[PDB]
Amino acid sequence: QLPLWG
Amino acid sequence: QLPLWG
Amino acid sequence: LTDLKVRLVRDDFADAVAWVARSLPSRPTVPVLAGVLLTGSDDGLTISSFDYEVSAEVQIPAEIAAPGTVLVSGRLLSEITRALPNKPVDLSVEGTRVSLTCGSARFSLPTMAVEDYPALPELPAETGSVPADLFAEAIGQVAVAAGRDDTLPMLTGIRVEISGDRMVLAATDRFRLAVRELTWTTKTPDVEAAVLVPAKTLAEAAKTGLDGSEVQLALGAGPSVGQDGLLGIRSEGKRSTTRLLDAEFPKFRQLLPTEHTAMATIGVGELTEAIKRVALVADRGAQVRMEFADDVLHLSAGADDVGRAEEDLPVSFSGEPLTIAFNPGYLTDGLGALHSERVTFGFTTPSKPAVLRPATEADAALNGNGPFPAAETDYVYLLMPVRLP
Amino acid sequence: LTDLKVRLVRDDFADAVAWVARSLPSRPTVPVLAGVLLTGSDDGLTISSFDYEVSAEVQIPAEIAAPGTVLVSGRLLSEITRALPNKPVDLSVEGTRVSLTCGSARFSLPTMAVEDYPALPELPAETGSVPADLFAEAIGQVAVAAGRDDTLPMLTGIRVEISGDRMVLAATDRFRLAVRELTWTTKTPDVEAAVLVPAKTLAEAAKTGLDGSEVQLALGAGPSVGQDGLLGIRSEGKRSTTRLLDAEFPKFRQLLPTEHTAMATIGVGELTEAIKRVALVADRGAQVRMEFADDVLHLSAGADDVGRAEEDLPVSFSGEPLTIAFNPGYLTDGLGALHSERVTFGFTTPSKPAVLRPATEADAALNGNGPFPAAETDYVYLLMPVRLP
Repeated sequence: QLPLWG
Repeated sequence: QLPLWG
Repeated sequence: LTDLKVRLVRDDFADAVAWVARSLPSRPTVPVLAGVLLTGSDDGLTISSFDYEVSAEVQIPAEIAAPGTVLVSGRLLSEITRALPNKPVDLSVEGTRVSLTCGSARFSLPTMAVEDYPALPELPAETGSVPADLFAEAIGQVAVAAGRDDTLPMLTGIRVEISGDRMVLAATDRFRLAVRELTWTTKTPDVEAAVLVPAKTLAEAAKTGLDGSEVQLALGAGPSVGQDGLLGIRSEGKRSTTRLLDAEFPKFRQLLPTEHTAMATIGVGELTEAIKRVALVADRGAQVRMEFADDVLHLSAGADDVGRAEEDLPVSFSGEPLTIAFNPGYLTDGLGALHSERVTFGFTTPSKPAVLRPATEADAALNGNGPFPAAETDYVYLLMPVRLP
Repeated sequence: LTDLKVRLVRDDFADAVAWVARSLPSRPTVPVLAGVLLTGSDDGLTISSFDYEVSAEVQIPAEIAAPGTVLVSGRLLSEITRALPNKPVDLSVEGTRVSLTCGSARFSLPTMAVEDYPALPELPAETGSVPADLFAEAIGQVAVAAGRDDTLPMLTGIRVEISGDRMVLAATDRFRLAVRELTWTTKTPDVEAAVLVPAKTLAEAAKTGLDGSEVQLALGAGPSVGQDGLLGIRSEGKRSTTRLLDAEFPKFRQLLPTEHTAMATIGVGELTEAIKRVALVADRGAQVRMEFADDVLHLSAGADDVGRAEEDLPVSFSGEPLTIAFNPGYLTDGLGALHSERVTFGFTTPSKPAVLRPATEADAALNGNGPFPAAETDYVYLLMPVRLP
């Protein structure tokens, strides 16, 4: 899972 | 509470 | 040389896997026990589960292209089948995997070590037959009184006594005793035996199993009745087995009174709702106080720190006035098991058990000072009271 | 000099206490906070609860024999009112206790320290009105994306942005962003403010409350809009307040794409069922694979230790072929929030967010290799993908 930001 | 036997 | 290849109807397969999957264990020490066993042969498919204690097995119609056996994840197969389109299900064992195809959905599950899967218990000889609905009901009416893990193993079972065409079920937790008598059709008259069945298991079989009008009980025949070590149940294409308990059930009959000093008849619904209302204010110290006098029942409960409630009901009371306290949940459990429009209480002393049984016309023709002989009833819920300050 | 004595209709009372009891805390450090405040005056009764964060207050008709205020146990009053018979409810404050009578049922509860009970917050100045149904819907469509208490405070809230007669609700958990725009009626001109409301509280107020046709939001007026520290919600005879979050919401707008390299339109229900079937074999419900090519969507998932599933669906696809993976739960959350019969996906890279929005006829008017301008919509569900091996 990738993050939208960070 | 009482028991039926014991 | 042979691998299972079968076409099935979705409803048949999903329902069968659903019933079988209920008897499955969760993360068992023996992994194969988490699997459902599928055995296809001739024109049928057998779906099985087993966990050393309980076994479930059902046979459904099947178009067999190639017979065989396979073990697949039980819960996973259950979820899949319950989520399949209403289309034919094609199951095909491909080496180490199991292809399941339904409409446009296609699954490929890994096979389990069927080599290491235990043999399912063979049911004992049929002992007799019981109507499904009546059997399930009786189990329900008695199970309410069975104990749990919090107590000794003997209290965790339902005693099943068979004497000819008449069987009685019994259960107790040291505070409430439930006894239900019902007639059945035995295959060997004068069969006289008693066994102890895990209450949880039997109740489950009552709610989910027992299809059709007739249910065959398999406990043995003649002298070996109950000597096999497990209870079998057969009805329609379904068949299940349950390991019996070796613990000795208490001699419950010598808790039942022979005469009552007081009798009280009242409507179940009315009494139950009043108990539920008044009990809201009884806390961890759950005591509903019942005061019988004339033809009035005065319910009360509570402590000043939480509150204090009370409510009066009309009651057909006969005998000496009485003030007796009970656990509200135990009381509502018995009332809920009576399955009668009207309940009759039999009292002796505020520190002695109370008989709860369905009301009968005879109870109406009952106006005296007492005592009152204990009537012959099919169901009795004997509840032990709470000491009064 | 005056003790509350009032007669009430059961339904009005039980419903009011039920709604107010939802905002009650469990085992609060301040005992009086567990109480419900009853204030009877003129021809009405007001029922209130508060926990330093959320306030609930509702007024109902009442026959006042004597006005007054009393604080009683909230959950206990809620249970009692649930269990009361459908008869008039007589409430009477007598000394240190509160008598509650309904038919034959009589309760006597102890009064709590109304002296130490905090004052309820006063709603800020009315800011605007919103259709009840639309407001609740928008909240539901955004709350799905809000983070849980485990994460940072900023993510545990729904941002409420107002700019004239247009308001925007936004929520994110760092993996999914939900934004809903809707029209409302501002009672102040050219207002431009943004606040952050606890997502749980707002979603709860939407599900249980928001009665009537219109809902009045109270954040202030003029320049003090949103600076009062709390959000007020008034609808019918109900009013509630919520303490706002001080944390600053992310600049969620710079996560949205301006153009898409690929577009895909499909039926919500169809895609949802297929996702729910295929996701049964994902190791932890962690990853479902979507392969778009021509006009076909090849869903897949699973491992060799659990199982492998796949399913093909017809899809209106335009642009460069794409293979991108998502979390099955997150995906179904978005699809469930669309509230449309047909969904449109906007894709760029398998490593960049995907846009989920309701479909439109304009979407069906695309037949180029792309790119495609990001259309304007009322609701958008931006979902971040899962890395592929």
